[PDB]
Amino acid sequence: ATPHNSAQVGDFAETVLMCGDPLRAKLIAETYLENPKLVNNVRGIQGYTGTYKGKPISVMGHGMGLPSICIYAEELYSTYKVKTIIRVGTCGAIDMDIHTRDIVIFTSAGTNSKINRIRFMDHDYPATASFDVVCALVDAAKELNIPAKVGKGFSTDLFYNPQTELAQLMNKFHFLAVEMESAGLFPIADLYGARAGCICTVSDHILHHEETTAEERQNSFQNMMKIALEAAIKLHHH
Amino acid sequence: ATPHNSAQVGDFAETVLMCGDPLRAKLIAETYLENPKLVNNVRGIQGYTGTYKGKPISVMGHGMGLPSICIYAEELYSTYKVKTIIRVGTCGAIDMDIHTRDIVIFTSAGTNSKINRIRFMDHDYPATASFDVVCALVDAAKELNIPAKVGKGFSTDLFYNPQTELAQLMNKFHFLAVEMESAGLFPIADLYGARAGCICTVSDHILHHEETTAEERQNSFQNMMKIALEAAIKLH
Amino acid sequence: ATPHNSAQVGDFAETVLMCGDPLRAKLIAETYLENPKLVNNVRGIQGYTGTYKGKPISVMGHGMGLPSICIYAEELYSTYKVKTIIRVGTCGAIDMDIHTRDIVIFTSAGTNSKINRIRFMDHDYPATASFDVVCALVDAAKELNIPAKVGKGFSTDLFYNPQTELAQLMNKFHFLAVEMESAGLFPIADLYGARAGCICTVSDHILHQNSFQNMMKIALEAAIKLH
Amino acid sequence: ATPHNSAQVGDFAETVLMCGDPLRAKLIAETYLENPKLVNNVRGIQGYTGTYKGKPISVMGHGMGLPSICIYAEELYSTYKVKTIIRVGTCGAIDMDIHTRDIVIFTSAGTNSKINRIRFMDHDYPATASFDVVCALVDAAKELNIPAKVGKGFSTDLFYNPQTELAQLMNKFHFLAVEMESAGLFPIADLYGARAGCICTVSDHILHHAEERQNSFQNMMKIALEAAIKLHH
Amino acid sequence: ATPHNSAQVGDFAETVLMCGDPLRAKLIAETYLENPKLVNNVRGIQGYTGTYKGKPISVMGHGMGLPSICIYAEELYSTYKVKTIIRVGTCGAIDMDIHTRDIVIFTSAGTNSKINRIRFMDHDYPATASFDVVCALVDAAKELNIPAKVGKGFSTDLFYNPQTELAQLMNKFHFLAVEMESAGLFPIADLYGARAGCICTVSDHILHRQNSFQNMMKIALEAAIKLHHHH
Amino acid sequence: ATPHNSAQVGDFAETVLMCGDPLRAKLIAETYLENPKLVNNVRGIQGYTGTYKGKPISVMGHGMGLPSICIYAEELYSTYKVKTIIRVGTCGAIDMDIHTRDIVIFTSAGTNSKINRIRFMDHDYPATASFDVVCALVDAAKELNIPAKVGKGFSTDLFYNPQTELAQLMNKFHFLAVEMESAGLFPIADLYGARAGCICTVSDHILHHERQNSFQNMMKIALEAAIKL
Ligand SMILES: Nc1ncnc2c(CN3C[C@H](CO)[C@@H](O)C3)c[nH]c12
Ligand SMILES: Nc1ncnc2c(CN3C[C@H](CO)[C@@H](O)C3)c[nH]c12
Ligand SMILES: Nc1ncnc2c(CN3C[C@H](CO)[C@@H](O)C3)c[nH]c12
Ligand SMILES: Nc1ncnc2c(CN3C[C@H](CO)[C@@H](O)C3)c[nH]c12
Ligand SMILES: Nc1ncnc2c(CN3C[C@H](CO)[C@@H](O)C3)c[nH]c12
Ligand SMILES: Nc1ncnc2c(CN3C[C@H](CO)[C@@H](O)C3)c[nH]c12
Repeated sequence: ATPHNSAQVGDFAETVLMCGDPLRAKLIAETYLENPKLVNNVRGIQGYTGTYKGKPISVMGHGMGLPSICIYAEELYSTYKVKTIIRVGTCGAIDMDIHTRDIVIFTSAGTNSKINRIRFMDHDYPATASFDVVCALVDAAKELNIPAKVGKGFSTDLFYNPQTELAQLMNKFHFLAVEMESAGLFPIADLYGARAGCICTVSDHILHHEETTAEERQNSFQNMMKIALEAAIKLHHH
Repeated sequence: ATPHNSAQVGDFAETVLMCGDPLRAKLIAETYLENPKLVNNVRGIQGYTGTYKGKPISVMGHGMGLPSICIYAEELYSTYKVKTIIRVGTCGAIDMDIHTRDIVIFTSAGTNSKINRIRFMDHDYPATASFDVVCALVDAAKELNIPAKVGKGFSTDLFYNPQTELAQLMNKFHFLAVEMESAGLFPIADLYGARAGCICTVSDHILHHEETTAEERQNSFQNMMKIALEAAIKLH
Repeated sequence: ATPHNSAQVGDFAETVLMCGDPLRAKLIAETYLENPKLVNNVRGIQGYTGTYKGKPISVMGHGMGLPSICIYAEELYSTYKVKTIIRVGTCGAIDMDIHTRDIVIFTSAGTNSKINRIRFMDHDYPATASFDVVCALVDAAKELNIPAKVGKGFSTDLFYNPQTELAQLMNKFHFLAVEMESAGLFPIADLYGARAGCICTVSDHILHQNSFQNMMKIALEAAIKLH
Repeated sequence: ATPHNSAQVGDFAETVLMCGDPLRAKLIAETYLENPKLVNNVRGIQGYTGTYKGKPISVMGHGMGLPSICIYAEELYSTYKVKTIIRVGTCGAIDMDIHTRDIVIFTSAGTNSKINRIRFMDHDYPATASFDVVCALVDAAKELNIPAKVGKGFSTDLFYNPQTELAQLMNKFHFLAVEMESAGLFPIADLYGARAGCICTVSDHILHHAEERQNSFQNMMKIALEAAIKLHH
Repeated sequence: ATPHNSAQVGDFAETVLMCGDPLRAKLIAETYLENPKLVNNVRGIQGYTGTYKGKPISVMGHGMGLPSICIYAEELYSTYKVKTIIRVGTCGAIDMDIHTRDIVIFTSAGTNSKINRIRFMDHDYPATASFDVVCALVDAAKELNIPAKVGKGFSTDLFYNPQTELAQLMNKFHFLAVEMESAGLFPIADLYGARAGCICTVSDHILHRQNSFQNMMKIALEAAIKLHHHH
Repeated sequence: ATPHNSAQVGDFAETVLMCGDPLRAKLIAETYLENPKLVNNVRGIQGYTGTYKGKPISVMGHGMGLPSICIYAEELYSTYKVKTIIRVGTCGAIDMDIHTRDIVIFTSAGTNSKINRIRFMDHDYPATASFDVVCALVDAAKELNIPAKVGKGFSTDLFYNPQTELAQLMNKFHFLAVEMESAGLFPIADLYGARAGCICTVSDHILHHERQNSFQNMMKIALEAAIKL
């Protein structure tokens, strides 16, 4: 029904977990959902709908980077009447106390893209996560006794950033981590009167080269997924 | 000890409430604080320190506009070793459902100022309220049975905005209200690894003319004031 | 009559002197104006109207910063029918040559604010002092034998400037001094077909009564000249 | 050996065709190459290496949008020593005489992204296709007798573009077609001394209104593949 | 000695009048200067040096546009050690009451060019005429009884302006007239601790060579005499 | 017919060669054109129209910098119904391999001007030479066995560039040369559904600091290209 989505109105739960890597979405469905149906596989994006603790949930990839999340998120919010998108991703740490495997929940997301300036008369849009979503995520992590840090992210357009000075600027202002998606997501939810959040697990540090193995990874990705899901259950009221 | 402040390190409590109107800072001090002391009156700014329910609090004006609050906020965080500034202000409603006398708590603030671009290599800084402060403010509002709305603010450099289409664009995106300070406060607190938040009472609507003829005013200021004072305690 | 001004049309004279410190404002009124009256104290801003050598003059605070002066200037030119604003302030010297207590007349003011670009389709607006005013101020100083430099100012949004290299660059281009207001004032005066100028006394160097009175005398004399 | 790419140096050929759709990637490998090995499937991206009419060729997805292609392309030119990339995607037509099924070769691409201004001191970078590639793409289209239009493209950050007056502005300036990638790619080619180009098939008109596709996309593919052969020598 | 100027240090006077039409520079030389000599004609730019009432003066073309004038102004002030440049051009009128062949003296110049942003860390540089020069032009006009308006100009990069709304905006803020040079000129003078100004005869109205041109030239030349005396 | 051009419609050929120096326009018309008539000398601009190998070709100065060429170019495409403009100029080399008296043909040109952002909703316009024209100039140079380099140029607003680090930046991206005109030219051509191109002779080097015989090579190529059109 869209160029990027073969599903119809109703095929998506009104809460969707989203991540960059479509194989992670497949994994989330195969691992945590009851009765998962493939609802969208246009461009291999792996969108599934099922339940978690009896409540309807959906999981899908959004591809890497703001332009990509901006396509999917808009479609979900407008065509498929989705109410909440929680991005579950990875990130690169900025703060010196945050390490690999750590978990981060974003209040907001800076960016170097021009997308919001196009949306917002060339002024400063504050890409902000839904207050609710943050709470839900913070409480889920507490209840699950998993430590989670709370603060600003940065959505870069350039994984390989030629501005080498930028990391330390972000560390001066106590940014927590870098990903490529959240600043595209937050204003879009605002635009549709809907809600959005972002929770991330740290995959590498950008201010030193760390130790990440070839599998773990998974163990901390698992916690993030668990928090996301419990939080998703709290949102649903109403 | 600064060009804008005749107090010495220690003269301010570690938590400070600020507002545009220095006469408002006077009122807060003369009304709510116990044993208040004038600690700074350079340029008639009205800086006071006392305690609230026995807890050290300070209050001071911050002028109108990002430049002004940027001077005072930085000085306070820097020289005076302040950990938390809550801005207690007024604002112009954007959202059709927020009405005069309603109380707004900001999660963050957008802006048309250039200050954060200057601070941040020409990129997009999200001026964000400190999560702890938003919580405290929301909790205190609940506790006191005062309805309070949570969301985005816009800090304008231009009260009389020659961009007439912008009011509606802000409304398209569900901005709650407009003031002139928060977008400059929030990053400064980050800089010093301190905390900041903004609570506001609605004094006008920028999308029609509404309830200016009302006497809250003080009954709505008072509510905001008490939410702010109570939140301040809860951050100590 | 405005959210920033309890006064009525006519409560202000056609000429207003403005400064950042409202405590300075009241001192000015008291020190120079016959029968001065408080005409606005919304936000402790201290606006007074009286006369000077028989001629009507107002004085009021404008707060620090472009957004603040923009509020007050527009209202005075708009609602209050003010014809001429002269900012009588302080400034941070830039030029290697300029010294603490020196008097500076701005011909224009550059800026790092975005306000002018928002007013002017994102192009470079030259915030220029009214030429008539610069004349009145320079002649005044000549007749009074007060030395006064004439040139560019820079209105900054960031008193504590994270751009540490900007001071040398302003020196390189012979900017005379830094304040935080003029660049906002001048474009507004043009907008209303009115006049504006700024005169400063140096208080500090960003690189390396006496003057206060001289500045006041200069401004007040110039105000007579522009009738 | 990169976080987006499990392959080692040499696993990719010197010439790499790229598209947005990693399923279209897979399909090209299966359809056009002999003995296609899968060399990278990190994030489902479908990187294949085989040969076509003898010479070595690779094919991989690049996701949608500048930030995505910038990741892959840099990695390809940098780690995997790739010499030539030809993007073989789709596009939204702008010009009034460009229709669905029609095939466009881009000389350059403009953009509303800020990427290039970040690379190029906040000035204007002309994201230009490599002169070789464009010739080759055109030469091939003549040889294979395929009608192909040459000119400017536009790479957008914003598929659902809130600036609705931009489409006509691009018509005014005779921009052929919109996609989301070339503006990112080309400057990177430049940066590593390498070469890039773009051929696209029209999937929609942005100024008005499943099987060709397998005719015009079929045609596009032949032009690209034949051009690749001319370039690897 | 420069890529755009065959002359050597000393060949130009400390005061130089510049216009954009090189054919005009030749006429000015003939019409006003005693013993004018060709000093530079790289690119047909018609550079001349003579005296006017016994005080040394030069006149050169500067071509149209900010990039051109920036080249010529920087060379004069650095290589040729010029102290004062006065642009004596034409301009299209903006203000409703400024009419064809009126005389405008610019206090400053707005611009749609990025040049001053590039020079000044992407902030607002106010391309301001040197106060002395402005004063010398004003006084001269009063001395000669020539009415002359005073206020801001705008230097465009786009003679044919695709931003059709821009003229009316400029009118809103009381810009007097448009040219294509002064915004380049002013900041360069400042860079070299020198002086610049611009005087303009209105040739057209964007909203709605012996008389006005003669008058502009006298004011520019009489002002050139006042400057030089201090210093 | 215009503030800068005295000629009427018909006076210019469909193809015009344009340079910065009017003394070169003059020297080109005298040398390569048969029966050159001076069609426009407003502001000393030196506009001629003749024939070459039996075909109408004009030649005119365009001044220095984008603002100037943007006036002339838009008048020629607009009032004079010109179809093709080939700029034949000088340029300072950027790439460490390119040298004095080399001949660069521009595919496209970057700029530090604001002119294209004004024209283009504050986005990035690729000032691209017309593909036909680049072919023609490339083909013509084979024929005459003259080495021609092909790629990106850069039009600066500032000959004396206070951005001292820019030169290397351009080298890091293998920009061949800097001039001051092509970035203005190309989008006007597009705007008028017309064609433009640009070819230069290298007069200086901006990173590691005749005329004639390289200028002849340049002139021959451009004229030869003009024929193929
Ligand atoms: N170093 C670094 N930079 C930017 N982003 C990330 C991320 C987060 N996501 C990974 C994907 C790109 O590798 C993109 O979706 C953001 C992990 N480490 C990162
Ligand atoms: N309409 C409108 N615009 C900008 N700001 C405000 C405010 C908040 N503050 C009041 C002061 C200006 O009136 C300034 O401190 C912002 C209330 N209504 C406003
Ligand atoms: N160093 C420095 N920077 C910016 N401005 C000033 C001023 C002028 N006014 C003083 C107020 C702040 O100290 C501000 O309104 C401008 C004096 N020294 C200054
Ligand atoms: N209308 C429109 N806009 C932007 N791009 C395209 C494309 C080309 N690609 C398809 C993907 C978006 O659907 C993106 O990778 C570019 C076809 N039609 C498009
Ligand atoms: N309408 C209009 N626009 C921009 N500039 C001018 C000028 C001033 N000079 C004329 C030259 C262009 O014709 C240029 O050098 C500036 C006169 N009328 C003008
Ligand atoms: N170093 C350098 N910078 C900018 N441009 C050029 C040119 C090319 N043209 C010569 C004229 C400036 O001297 C201008 O038309 C561009 C040769 N060398 C140049």
